[PDB]
Amino acid sequence: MEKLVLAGPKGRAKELLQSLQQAGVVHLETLRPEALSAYQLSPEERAELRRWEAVSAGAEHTLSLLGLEAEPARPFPEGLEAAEKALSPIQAHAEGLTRQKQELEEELALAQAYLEPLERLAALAHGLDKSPFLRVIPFLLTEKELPLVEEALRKALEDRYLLAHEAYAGGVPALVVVHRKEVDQAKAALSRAGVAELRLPGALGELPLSEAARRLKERAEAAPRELSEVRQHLAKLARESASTLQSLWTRAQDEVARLKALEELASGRFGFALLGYVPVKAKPKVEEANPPWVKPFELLVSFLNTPKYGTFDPTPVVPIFFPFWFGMIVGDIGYALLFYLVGRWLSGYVKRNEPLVIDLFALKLKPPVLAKLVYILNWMVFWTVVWGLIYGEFFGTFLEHLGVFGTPEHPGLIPILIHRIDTAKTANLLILLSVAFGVVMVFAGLILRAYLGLKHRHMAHFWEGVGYLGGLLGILALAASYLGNLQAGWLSALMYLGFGVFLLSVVMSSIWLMIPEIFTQAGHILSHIRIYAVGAAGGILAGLLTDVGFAMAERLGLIGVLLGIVVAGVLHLLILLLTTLGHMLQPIRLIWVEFFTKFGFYEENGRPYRPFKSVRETQ
Amino acid sequence: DDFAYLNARVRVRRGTLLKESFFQEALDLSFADFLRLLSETVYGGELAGQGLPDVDRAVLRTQAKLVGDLPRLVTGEAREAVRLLLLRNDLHNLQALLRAKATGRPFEEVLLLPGTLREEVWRQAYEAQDPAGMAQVLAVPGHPLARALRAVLRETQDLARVEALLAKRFFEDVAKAAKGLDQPALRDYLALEVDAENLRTAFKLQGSGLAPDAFFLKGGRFVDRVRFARLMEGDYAVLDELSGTPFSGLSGVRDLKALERGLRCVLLKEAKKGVQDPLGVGLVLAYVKEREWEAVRLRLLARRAYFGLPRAQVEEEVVC
Amino acid sequence: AEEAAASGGLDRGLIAVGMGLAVGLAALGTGVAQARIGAAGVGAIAEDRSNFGTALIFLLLPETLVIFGLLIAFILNGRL
Amino acid sequence: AEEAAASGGLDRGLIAVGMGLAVGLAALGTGVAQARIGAAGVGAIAEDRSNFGTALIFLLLPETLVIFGLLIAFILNGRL
Amino acid sequence: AEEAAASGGLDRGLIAVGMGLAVGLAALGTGVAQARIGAAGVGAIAEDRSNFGTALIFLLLPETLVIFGLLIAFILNGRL
Amino acid sequence: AEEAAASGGLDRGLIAVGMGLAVGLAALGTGVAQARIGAAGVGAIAEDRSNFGTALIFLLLPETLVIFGLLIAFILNGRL
Amino acid sequence: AEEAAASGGLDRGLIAVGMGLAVGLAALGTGVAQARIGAAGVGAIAEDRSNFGTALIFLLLPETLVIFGLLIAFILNGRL
Amino acid sequence: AEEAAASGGLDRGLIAVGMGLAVGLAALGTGVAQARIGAAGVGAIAEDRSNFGTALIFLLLPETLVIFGLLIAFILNGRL
Amino acid sequence: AEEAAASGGLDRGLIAVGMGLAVGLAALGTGVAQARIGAAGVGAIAEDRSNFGTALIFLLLPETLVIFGLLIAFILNGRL
Amino acid sequence: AEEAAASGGLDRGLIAVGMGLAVGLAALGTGVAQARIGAAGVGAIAEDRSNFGTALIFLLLPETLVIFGLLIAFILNGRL
Repeated sequence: MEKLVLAGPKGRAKELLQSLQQAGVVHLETLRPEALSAYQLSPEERAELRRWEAVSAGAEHTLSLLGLEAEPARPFPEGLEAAEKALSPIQAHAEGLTRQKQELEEELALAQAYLEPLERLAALAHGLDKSPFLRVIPFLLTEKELPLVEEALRKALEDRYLLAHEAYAGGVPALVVVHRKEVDQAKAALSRAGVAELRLPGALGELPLSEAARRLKERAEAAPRELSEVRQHLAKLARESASTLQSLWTRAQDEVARLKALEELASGRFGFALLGYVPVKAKPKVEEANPPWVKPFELLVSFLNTPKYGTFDPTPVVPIFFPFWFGMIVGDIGYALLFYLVGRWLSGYVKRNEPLVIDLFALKLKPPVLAKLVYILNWMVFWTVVWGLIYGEFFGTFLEHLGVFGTPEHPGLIPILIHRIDTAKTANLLILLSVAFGVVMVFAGLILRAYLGLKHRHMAHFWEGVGYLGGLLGILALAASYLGNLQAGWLSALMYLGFGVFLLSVVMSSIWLMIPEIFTQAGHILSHIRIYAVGAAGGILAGLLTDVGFAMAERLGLIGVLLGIVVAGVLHLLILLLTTLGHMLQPIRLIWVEFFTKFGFYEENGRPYRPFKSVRETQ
Repeated sequence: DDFAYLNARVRVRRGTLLKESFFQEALDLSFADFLRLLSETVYGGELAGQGLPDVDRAVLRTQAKLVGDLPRLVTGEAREAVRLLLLRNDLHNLQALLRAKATGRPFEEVLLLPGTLREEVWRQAYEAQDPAGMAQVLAVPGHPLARALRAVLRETQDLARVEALLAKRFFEDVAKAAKGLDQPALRDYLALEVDAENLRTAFKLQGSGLAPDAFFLKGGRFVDRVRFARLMEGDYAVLDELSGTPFSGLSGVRDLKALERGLRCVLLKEAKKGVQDPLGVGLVLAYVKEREWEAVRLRLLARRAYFGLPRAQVEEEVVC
Repeated sequence: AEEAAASGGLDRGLIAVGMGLAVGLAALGTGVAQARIGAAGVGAIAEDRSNFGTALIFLLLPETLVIFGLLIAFILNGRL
Repeated sequence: AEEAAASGGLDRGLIAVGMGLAVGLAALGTGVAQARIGAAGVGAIAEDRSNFGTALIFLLLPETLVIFGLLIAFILNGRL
Repeated sequence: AEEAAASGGLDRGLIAVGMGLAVGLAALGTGVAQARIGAAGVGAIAEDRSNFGTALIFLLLPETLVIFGLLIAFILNGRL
Repeated sequence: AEEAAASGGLDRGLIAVGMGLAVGLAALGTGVAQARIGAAGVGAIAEDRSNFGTALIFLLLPETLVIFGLLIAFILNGRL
Repeated sequence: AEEAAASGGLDRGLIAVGMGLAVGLAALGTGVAQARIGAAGVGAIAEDRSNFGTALIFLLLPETLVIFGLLIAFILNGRL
Repeated sequence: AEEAAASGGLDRGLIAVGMGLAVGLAALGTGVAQARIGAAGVGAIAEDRSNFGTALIFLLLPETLVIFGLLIAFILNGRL
Repeated sequence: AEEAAASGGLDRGLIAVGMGLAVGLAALGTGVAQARIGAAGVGAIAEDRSNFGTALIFLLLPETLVIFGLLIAFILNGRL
Repeated sequence: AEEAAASGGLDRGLIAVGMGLAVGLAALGTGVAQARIGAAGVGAIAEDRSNFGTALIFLLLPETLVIFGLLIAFILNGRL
């Protein structure tokens, strides 16, 4: 049989063992870390690992040069010998092509800059730059500097110096021509003004001007043609063999990871460890073992199966999000109506963007792999837009009517004149309807919170978690005495007094050394109420901006207003989007009050495992 | 002005700072394995050659783009506050530059990085042929280190003296400006920098027969003229009375190397607990000490590995 | 007051003065938070794209404050 | 009920100024308080993704003041 | 005020202005105390995860001020 | 009053005076916040010459508040 | 003003309106005074664990500022 | 904007006060917004002579608040 | 219209008060703005000792906002 | 005034508005002062334990101002 080595954590010893036991692997026996010692890699093993890293790196190097890097999930099993022989010709060829290319590009950059001055300068003293009798010194002057330089030279060098200049479109390249042995004096004069000698890089700088000028003119013409070719040969090599490198990269990487695995396990850096045996047949088999609701749930099953604390499933989160999330969309005239269209561009395809190619083949701004992952997300968006179109007629219950309100289904001048969601009675009930769901979520998090300390068997969490839920009851009690006054809520004016005893009476049994801090527990209650209220009311506000964007905001309303309002409407669209996206972050802002405060959830101030925001990114 | 964007830019950068556990790994490695490790880091990202000149250069160039680009990114009241920190790295360039003009030696073999004075200011200064002109070219970025230079240059043209009176006058200039830009975090640190300077001026010039009052400049915390005079006679019993300061750790120590090691570790510590004050200059303060100290340990660990020096000779100097 | 299609009245007018303070102040606080964070978000994406999502989430959060100040204001004036 | 009008009144206008202080001032303190936390939050996620939970809890925390202020304004203005 | 929900006197409107200030301003002060100390707490977690609590105890103290504003408003509008 | 109102007089005028406070304060918070970041932002544009745009978009974000608040005053001051 | 019950004379109203200025301005002052020491105060612990006590005892002193402002307000309000 | 009889009137005053506010307030926000960014940005051209074009496009983004306020102000209080 | 309260009574009174706010605020936002550019500008004259002309013109740019607010108010009350 | 019945005064109500200013501003100011010395005190322990006394003597001084303010308010209003 094949020997196989296993690791896991101490906490899941039994759950890991049961799963492995089932999977294919048989003869599972535990091993403590002292047993794992002395099975650290021999020097030969470390040399294979070093070499596997070179191949990994070496591909990253070749593949980056050649063009773009792409990491596939497709390796190609090969030897040490096979992978290194593959890599050596292409890296060599490509290294060589990129070097030419850099030299070609630097030469162009200098030649493009300095051809016109050197031409001018060479011309001025033509055939007198290679004479010993006369000395030439080139230098650049701006219009501003030219008088100063001339004065300085003239006093220094009398009237037996020659200052000539010729233009080039902007300043003047100037040449001063002086006798041999009058060089020091000539220089000294330039140095006092702050002007210094122009010399180019390499052989050209050192060559007579006439040679330097002829050659620069030649390099500017030649380079762009040769650059084109080198870039072409390099493109072909990527095109044909970018895959070869990518497949070496993946394979090489798998071997590096395997040998690293054995060095870690060997130093007794995994707490629960197993040894077992699999026949050759069993070896694959071990590795082997309404859409809105079902679809995200089947991917979440992978997190059902790995618990980490006294926590329960992270799955209650998704159906709390959905009603509240759909009800941020409530327009029906140029808000939800426009947004319908948006859905199709993410769940179909567009080419009206540049960084985004065709979505149907998985090509977006986001990385090509990430884009294939967020298909599910894009669907979950599509389901949100769809349901929002329905809750846009729910809103139009409170608008449209031919007798209850003073605005028809569609007036014949312009659709929508004045909104009729400005009735006082109508706004309050839609806010109070919304509040009721926030309350349901307060009970559900703290009831699980208690069950958490019961099955994690820390009484200090149980006791604190039970007590805080008493305060909700007081909070609601007190509200009723003010929402109904004494006409209603005189059925909770006496229970409230005792509701207050419950908040503190269980919490004190754990003692606790910050009694004030209970104020902040009451803060969390309050938020679920305010956020659901903001979710309705701020949602409704979204619609009331659309008054002046695709509704009467010109004349008294008339036929012309229909096609006149669209001036302001388009300008209004980007403004509208930004504030309504702000509301859609409320579901997650709500979730995190409870989730990261260990209300039947994994998190509690830090600790591995993602925020649900990132989970839902892909699901 | 303002540190609002700038602090934020640095907070992302504090993510790629080198933690203690890297230098821990690096000591166990040979030079070949060190080089593979180094390349993972951001200093590694400027690397250009396996050998020693190239390691010194990759380190320096990392400091040039991530730390020496900070004064440009702010202006005014922000800029003066950040600038004082940057100024110490500029003084190092200046003292070497002033020395290349004066003793006639090339531009080369000096420290160059951007900070407050750009690369071009140092080239135009180099090429200046009158010390007074050299000085106006330096005065262009604006800073207290000009104003400090300008007064010293009026008294003298002797190299050794300009160096000492510039440094003394410069920390005095720094202190007054810094006190006027407020914040408790900066004030505590400033006090330590001056106290450390005071001790250190006394050590470098030890036993030269000179005045001990010349080694004490205002900004102090617990140190005075008498401790300096005793110290100058060679007595280290003064450091054994020095507690209530974080230099409590210098007690019972009498080696110059252990003493000076001690001051650099203390200054590191103050700055590392200035992240409980990240508002304004506090965070930047912590960020500069850490980039500097980090860069220093990779250079010492690289030297230690290349020449096969003894481990304990460097294991102690790469931790505080 | 009212906000059905008009809000005319000397009495209502008094309510209008009262509410605009609350909008004012709530909007003022939003301005300091949203801008500072937005700049902070542009630095995060520029160094590391592994924090591009955090930068975006932070931007949205100060938007709730300005809407709160509008909603109270609407409420006292005839509701939504 | 709690905080509503439909007709306005001279009495209401003075009531409107008073309720307006609470939401307006609280949100100004929420905005600044968040803003500073928000700057520091760039740093929390950046050092480690094992303090990233902590940064989220800090950000939620200055909201309590504004929520509290909505509540005082509704209560005072809807108790008999 | 103690009596205000949909109508009330001119007089009642005036107590509502004055008392309104006291709470609103506490929220304001809480937020300024929170801004500085909160921002400092983000440094502490970043360095060491385990001493999130120290930051929290120092922070718990300005909450007391918001609660103090509430009580001034409560007593002066009308005693319980 | 406005060209989309047809109610003027003393009555519209109190509302216009009073509601005017809100936009002015929304502009103040927006103002102070846009300016600080924008200055630091010059360095951003300076660095990113191909991603210069990012800096431009972050500036636009505080403006969103001022303009949104004008539109709210427009509804309130004329809806016919 | 009145302590128990809401104000019912214009004079009682006017006093309430003035007295508010003292508890508001104080309330704000307790807030600012806490923040500089409070933010540092974490630092106290950090530097020296033993002298965590020294930071707290300073923070406590601004709490005094609000109670002194309340006492004047509590007495003065009841009668004209 | 204009003064006349047909861009003038008593009727026009009620419009004029509201619309006048719109330029003032837009002006307020613009001055502070524009100042820091413009202070730093002119400075850049002084230092680096390749940022001048960038500085000019950048400068107009805070100018946008006054230009916006101005369009509202002008049209509504135009002729008729 | 003009600023009066006896050449149009109560209707007029509102215009006069509201218009004063546009000018007053125009003046505040400009005033502070001038300071920022002035402060930065010092650097520019020290750095480039012949680019005196650049500092003076940058400074001029906030003055534009007071000439804008102060005239608008003036034209409108100039009708009568 | 008293909370009990034994005061009345038309004059006194006006005195309450004016006096609310003096207490409130003195507590604001005393607090801001207090904080600087308290942050400074953090430094004082850090520098030297023995001269905790120095922090103490300076720190007494802003207290005098609020205390003085409380007595002034009682004399002007509440003496009877």
